[PDB]
Parts: sequence; C-alpha cells; structure tokens
Amino acid sequence: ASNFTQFVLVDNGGTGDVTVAPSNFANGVAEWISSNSRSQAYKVTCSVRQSSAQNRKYTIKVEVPKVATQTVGGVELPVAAWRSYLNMELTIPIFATNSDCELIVKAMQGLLKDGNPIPSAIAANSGIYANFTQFVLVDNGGTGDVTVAPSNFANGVAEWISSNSRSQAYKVTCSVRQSSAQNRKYTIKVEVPKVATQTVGGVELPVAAWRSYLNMELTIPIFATNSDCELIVKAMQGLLKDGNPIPSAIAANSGIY
Amino acid sequence: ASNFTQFVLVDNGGTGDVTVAPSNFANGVAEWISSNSRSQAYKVTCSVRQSSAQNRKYTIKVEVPKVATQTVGGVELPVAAWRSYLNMELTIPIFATNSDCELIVKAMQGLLKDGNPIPSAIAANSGIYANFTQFVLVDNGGTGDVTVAPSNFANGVAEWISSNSRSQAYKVTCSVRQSSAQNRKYTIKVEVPKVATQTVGGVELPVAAWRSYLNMELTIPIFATNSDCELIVKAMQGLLKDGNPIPSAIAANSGIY
Amino acid sequence: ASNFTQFVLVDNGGTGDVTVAPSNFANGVAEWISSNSRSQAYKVTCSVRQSSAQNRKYTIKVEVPKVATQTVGGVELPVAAWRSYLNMELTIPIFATNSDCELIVKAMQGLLKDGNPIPSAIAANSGIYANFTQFVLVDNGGTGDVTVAPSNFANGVAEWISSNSRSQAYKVTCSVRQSSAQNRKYTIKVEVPKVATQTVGGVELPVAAWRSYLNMELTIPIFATNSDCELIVKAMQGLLKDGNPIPSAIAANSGIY
Amino acid sequence: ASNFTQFVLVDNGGTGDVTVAPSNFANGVAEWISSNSRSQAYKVTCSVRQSSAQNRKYTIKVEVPKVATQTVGGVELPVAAWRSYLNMELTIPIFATNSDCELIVKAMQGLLKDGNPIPSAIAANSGIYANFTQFVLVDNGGTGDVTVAPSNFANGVAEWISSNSRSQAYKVTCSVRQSSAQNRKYTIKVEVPKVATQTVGGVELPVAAWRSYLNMELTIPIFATNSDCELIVKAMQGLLKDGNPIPSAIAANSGIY
Repeated sequence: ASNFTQFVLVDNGGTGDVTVAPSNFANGVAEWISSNSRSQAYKVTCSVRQSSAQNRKYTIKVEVPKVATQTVGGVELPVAAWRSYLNMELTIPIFATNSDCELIVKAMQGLLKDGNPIPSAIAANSGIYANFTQFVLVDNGGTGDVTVAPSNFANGVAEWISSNSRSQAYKVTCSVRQSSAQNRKYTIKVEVPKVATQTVGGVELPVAAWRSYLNMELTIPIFATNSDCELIVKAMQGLLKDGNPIPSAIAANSGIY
Repeated sequence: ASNFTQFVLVDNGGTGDVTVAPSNFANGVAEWISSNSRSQAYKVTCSVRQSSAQNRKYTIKVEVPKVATQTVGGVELPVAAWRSYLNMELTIPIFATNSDCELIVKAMQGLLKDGNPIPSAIAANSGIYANFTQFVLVDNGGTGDVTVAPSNFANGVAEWISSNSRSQAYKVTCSVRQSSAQNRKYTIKVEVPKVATQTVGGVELPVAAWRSYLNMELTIPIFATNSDCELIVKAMQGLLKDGNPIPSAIAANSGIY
Repeated sequence: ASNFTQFVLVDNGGTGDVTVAPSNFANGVAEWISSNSRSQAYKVTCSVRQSSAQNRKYTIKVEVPKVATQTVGGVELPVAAWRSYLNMELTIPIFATNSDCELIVKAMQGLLKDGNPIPSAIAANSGIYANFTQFVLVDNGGTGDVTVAPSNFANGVAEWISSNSRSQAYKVTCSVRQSSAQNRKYTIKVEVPKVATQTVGGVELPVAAWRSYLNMELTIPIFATNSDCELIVKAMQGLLKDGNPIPSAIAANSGIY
Repeated sequence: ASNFTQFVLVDNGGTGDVTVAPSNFANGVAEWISSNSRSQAYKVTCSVRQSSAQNRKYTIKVEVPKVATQTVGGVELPVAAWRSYLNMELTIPIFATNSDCELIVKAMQGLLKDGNPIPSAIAANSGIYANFTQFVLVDNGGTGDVTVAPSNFANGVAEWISSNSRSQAYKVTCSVRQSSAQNRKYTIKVEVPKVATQTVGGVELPVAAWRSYLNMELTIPIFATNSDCELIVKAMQGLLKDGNPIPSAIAANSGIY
C-alpha cells in the first residue's frame, strides 16, 4: 500500500543523492522526480498492465540524463545531451501467494548487485557492457537457490534457461546493435518464471499463473563513457531494490498509488 | 604475464621437437616459430578480440605443414605440400574470477588428452576422424566434474549440451564435408559455457559474463594419412596444454606480449 | 569373431523354428537363411558402413514373409504374398571400450522384450501398433539404468530424449502413414547415444565417439493381422538378441565374417 | 584481469593526458575512446580477418582530434575541427612463419617514428626531405641495410624503391590532395617485403612472399592553423612506435594486453 515514499535512486553515498519524490504519471503509470527542472532530472516510470489472459505485465522505465550544460544556446539551460533509456515490461502472476513475487523481486535485485555480473559490466561501458550474464535469480539464502548456466550462441543472440528443462526454468535473453547513426540498444529480455508455495519441492506446491516477459530496451548513446555508465547501472538496480516502491509493488502483486 | 616462453608444440619425446620461439605477429595476434625457414615451419597464432558486448573472443590458429621435399622444382626448397589449418575463435568471460578461465582451460586440454576421444580420432585419420566426441570438459578432479552425453542427429550436424538444460550446459557442435576438389573441413564449434565462483552449488555463485563461441574450421587435405594426422592432433592439444602460453593467457583472462 | 552361428530368429518354442544358417551376402552385408526355397524363407541382413567421419553405421534388414500358398498360378510355388520389411541403419562409436557397445546392445534387446512396449504393440497389429513407446534403453541391472519419459506431440511425429538435456540423452523418433494403395511404414529412428567407461559418473569417463542414427523403415502391408504381426516383432527382437551374431557384432564394434 | 583497457599513447611535457579507454567492436571492428568528451576523444580501431586461403589481412585506423571550440549559435561546443585516419592494412600469409611479423611491425611503425625521411614529411616542409633521395629506414643490428632510393610519381603518387632487386624492395608512397574546400587529405602507403626465395621451376627467384600496406590518410582543414599538424604527426606515428598498446598488438599476442 501507498509505497510512494521518497527513495534514493542512485545510492552514491549521501552526496548528490538522486532522491526522487513519488506520486505521479498519467493514464496508468508511475513516477519519481528528482530535485531539478523538467530537462535534467531523472525519470522513473512503472505501470501495471494485464498483458494477456493469465499473465499481467509491468512496464517500467528509467531515464539517466547526463547532467551537463546544454550545447545549444550557451545559456544555463539544464538538460541532457543524451539519455540512457531503460525499458522493462515485466510480466507476472497474480493469484499466487505473496511469497511468489518475493522470488521475482529478488530476481531483480540479484540481477544487479554490488560486485556482481551486469552491474559491473554495463558499468565500465566497454570491456564488459551490453548483455548476457549469470546470477542466482532468486537469492533465497543457503537453500532453494536457482543455479543457471549457458549453452547456445546462434547469431549472437543468447538464451539461458536454468537447472531444469528448456521449457520450465528461469530463462533470459538479450542483444545489442547500432540501431542508427548515434545510439545503441540492450534488448535484455528477462522472462522470469515463478516457483513458489513450496519448501523444497514438498508436494504442497499448487502454484499458479505462468511466467513473466521482462522484455528490455536499454538505449545507450555512443557519447557515454565509464563514469556515466556506472550511474546507468545504479539506476537499474536502485530501481528494483528491496524496500523501494518499484519492487515492493511487484512484491505484493500490486501497483502503488 | 609475458607467457611468451619457448614451449614445445608437439610432445614427440625429445627427438625432432617442434619447439617454438614465442613473441610475434601483427595487428592483434600471436606467434610461435620453429627452427626452420619461412615455408616448412609451424605456425601458432592466438589473438584476443572483444567479440560483442559482454563476450570477448580468442582467435587461435595452428598450422601443421608436411615436412616433405617440394614437388615443384626438384631443388631443396623446404615447404609444405599441404597444410592442416586449425582455426578456433574461442569467446570467453572477463570480469569473472581467475578460476573461471581455469575451468575453460581444462575444457581445452581435456578436449585433447592422451588416450581420449578427439585425440585418438583425428589421429588415425580414417576409421575415426572429423567430429563429434565426448569428454568431461572440465577436469576438476573427483568432484564437480561435468558429464555430457548426446541425442540429436539432424542432417548429420550434431549438437551436444551437458547434464543441464538445452540452454544452460556445455554445448559443442561440428561438421565435415568435401568443400572442393582437394580439401575437407572440421567445423568443430565448441561453445564453452562458464560456471565458476562456486564450491558445489553453494550459493556463493555470483558468476558473470555469458559463454564462449569456439567456432573451429580445421581444413585437412586428402593427401594426409595416419601418421601425419597424429601430428595434427598433437598440434591441437600441444596448443591448449597447461603451462603453455596459449591456454595460460586464456587462463588469466589475458593475452601474452 | 566369426559370430556366424546358426541362431534361431523367431523363438517360437521348438516347433517350426525359423533357424537361420549364417555366412552370406554381397558387397558389404550379412545374411542368415532358413530351411526353405528362394521365395518363402526369411532374410536377415546386417552391414557395417562408416557413415560419416566419427560415426559408423549398421544397416540391418530383416524380412518377414507370409508362409502361404501363392495366389498367382495355383501350383505349389512357395512365396510370400506380402513381406514385413525391417530396416535399421544403426550408427555407433568405435574407439570406445567394449562395454560401450554392450550398453547399445541391451539398448536393442530391451527395446523388444517379453511383456514390454513395442513387442506387445506391433504384435496385436491394431489396438497398439506403429510407433512410440518407452523402455529403459540400457538394461544395466539395478543401478545406472536410463529412465526416459515423453513430452512433445507436433504433427504427430514424436521425439523422446531421456533424463538429461535435449542434446545429451537417449533420443528416439518415428512415424506411420499410408505411403500407397497397399502398404504402410514405421519410420522408427532410434538415435542411441553412448555413455560408457564409467561407474556411476565417477570422473573416469573419458568416453569417445558421438551417437548413433538407427533410422528405421518397417513397411507392413495392410493384409496382415494379429497372428502374423507377432511374428514380425519376434523377428525384430530375435534379431538383436544377446548371444546372437547380429547384436554380438554390434557388441565388439565389429562385423561377423 | 581485463585486457583492451584504458591505456597511454600520445603525450608532451606535463599538461594534458590521452588515456584511451574501450568502447565498441560491433561486427568485428575494435574501437577505443578517451576521456569525458567524445568530440575530443582519440578513436582507434583493430580487426582480424583472413582475406583468402594464403593470407591474413588487418585494419587499424586512427582518428586524432583537436581540443578546439566550435562556437555556433552562441554556445562553446568542445569539438574537433578535424580527425586523423592512420589506417594500416597488413597482409600476412600462412606460409610466412612466426618470424616475419616481428620484423614487419618494426617496419611499418618502424617506418614513421618522429622524423624519418617518410614521416618527417608528416612533420615538416620537406615531405620528402631531401629533394627525395636514397634514405634510411628500418634496421637491426649490423647486417642488412634498407636504403630506399626514388622511382616514380606518375599522376601524383610518390614512390620509393630500395636496392638492386625490386622483388625485395621497400615500396612507399606519398601524395598531396585537397579533398574539398575546407580540408587537405593525403595518402602514404608502405609495402614491406621479405627476403625469401620462391623456387618454382628449379630456379631460386628472390621474391617477397608478402608485402605490407601502411596507408595513412590524413585530413587537415584550412582553418586548422600551422600548429595542429605538428601535434597530429606525433599522434599518428606517435601512436604506433615499437610496442605501444596499439602497435604492441602488431608485435605480439597482446591486442591491448
């Protein structure tokens, strides 16, 4: 309920906090503003939309403006010269118990943790970026964890499904390419499956609702570098961080308000 | 660091050692020469090239010239009548711990060991050659080993993924065919996955960077026989042998210099 | 060696034994005759042919003539009014230890055992025939057995891979259809993988040579019935039965002579 | 452990550095970018590619910017007024052993260091330096010299040849040409041979087994004063000397190791 609390997007350390005021957006989505004007601040969207018939989506965008003086006037107009668009339509179950979403929430914070894969990849912007990595999607805590390795490499578009079948494990996809004369994209689809209401496979399973389709389109301009890209990552993880309104909504099978 | 040490390519036994002096090649690659002229010696390349966005490659070639008097002059011109081209663009992770590459290094020496599959196959040149075999890719030592059997046989182009999912195990491919009036090829792709920073699946996994695409194109001329082909194999294994500069580079996520 | 011994094809019980004299066939194949003329007897072929480059085949045919008076003369000409053609190009490894083939031999006798799947299916000719069944391919004996269930059903052409990956388990296929105005076929491909030189996954694996492609084309005429079809099955199992020359060859990675 | 990282290059006295970090490789084309601002960054490329069946070609371009200030529209936009284009294509055959490339690199980079008769042209008036005569270039210890005499210029294309034998001579070019109305392009190719012996037909014909192709196209605008070129040359030649992170790849395994 009303998880609209002013949470810090980028946990830099206290200085220059990208603190974002909640409560906003029109026709079905969410928002979280930072302390500046309508051209240099950070955008943080999050909408709930019943994708199909048994699987509801979660469109969640997050902008990462480059805080630099505009080069089109020579005045003090605060605006970004380029932005790091972060899209992610995370599908999800609904009639399953509350602990099912916790499994998917950790499946988002664990995807971006301090000293982990993607977070330290897209952060250097080059000797590592774009996408395909590994991480225990569900960080349960010593027992019940989900391991997930890789295999195929067709046309440079990978697809990884966990320690189960090619039709019953935590799958994730992606791809990068120079779409035009200036930008690039990170189509990191993270189809997060659900496996809750269970101890360790103790029959009391009766789970419900099938999958999620976390399709992502992270456009990163060629004007970025190492430093500005670590900020892009901190925007992705500071998005789905425990206790924050973005993942907490996705935790109770609920929006925000 | 500077793994450029004179290592013996073919471990024949001391006589006629194909010892190769290191330190060479232009515009991004490596070399290791043998004691002769520029037409009968053995070539041993190895380049590092960031294939995509999160997966860096390892183009590694190795020539196997037939030490026979040239049949185009009747003089003492030392040159090969035919060569056994060995190509292998081995992709790989980078921001993962040093022990991740050890897993992939053994995944190359174990692929060619004394009294094993491929090494005793391509060696007889006929009742066994070309490709598709098995071997514990990662030779850990009694615990944590990776078993990997087979299944499909579509159009004669096999694909084998290990004891996991069709999207999360050690996969490898290949194929052979008479490309022209005189040569043949061994398109032995060995897509080596990574699974490090872990005991035996003890949660402390947090691994990173996805897969490798060790595409291979081993062209073997129809003028070869049993004896000259064992030398071709010893060139493949003496390439990725522990302690040698080729796999040692691939062991520390590094080149040579 | 010289496994050419007079083995009984159909184990009926002693009466009317389809005993077959060995030692025959031209240009690369085998034969086993029964006590009659060149038109009513049973044919039992078996050829060895290095299919590709690392996988050698085993073309094995077996005819099942209907012992009835010819309806084209009214004389005592002994000949079949229709035949049950049994084809099966079983690929296989060679440089692997002798116990690897034992695993594939049992993978043929277990495929057709007394009171099992296929044997009791094609035997009734109707409430059960054609193909897709299950059986522990490798009948080891209490430990190390290979379980294998099913899943897909696309266009009525099934494909079953065992308790491993979709690229590393005992796969098998098939299909039936009215090819023309009078006959039908059983395209029962049994791609038998190999998994030998091992206790129970104890590291000492170092196995070699990849797969087998036991493609089958069992043409059964629409003039058959329940009784004549049990004889068709007994011809398939009496073919790959332990101790007999057909599977014993396939047991030592050898032909017969 | 990560190769292809932030390295060092062109410098002068103690004021501004040029750390060249990584950036892109899409479709096989390495690329390095420097500091914060891309419009003032030092781009550089590198890609492996086997041209045919008896050669190995490369591509290492280089764009050297200018820390200028284009004020258009009242804004001081930090952008380069021009960029360099040191593109060195090098073909190395398979027959050429691992002892030719080491002496090829020191012949391409070891051709234009910081005033050699060819690159002094790239740093001063005498872009010939000598009324264009027999000069010195690539050398090692005391045995063979490489005096490069003059030869042709037909249609605006300088050319230098060495000693007696042309088939073993060191070709080099140079031509002035204003590309448009605000620029001045150039072309300085370089072919480095090999003192080998092609015996075909019973005759020892002294000919090169391969040749280099150091082709540096450089565009210098009219607006760019006579104080930019001096620092451009030491940035093109002063980019690949004898082991720099870019040319060490042209001399060893290390792409940017």
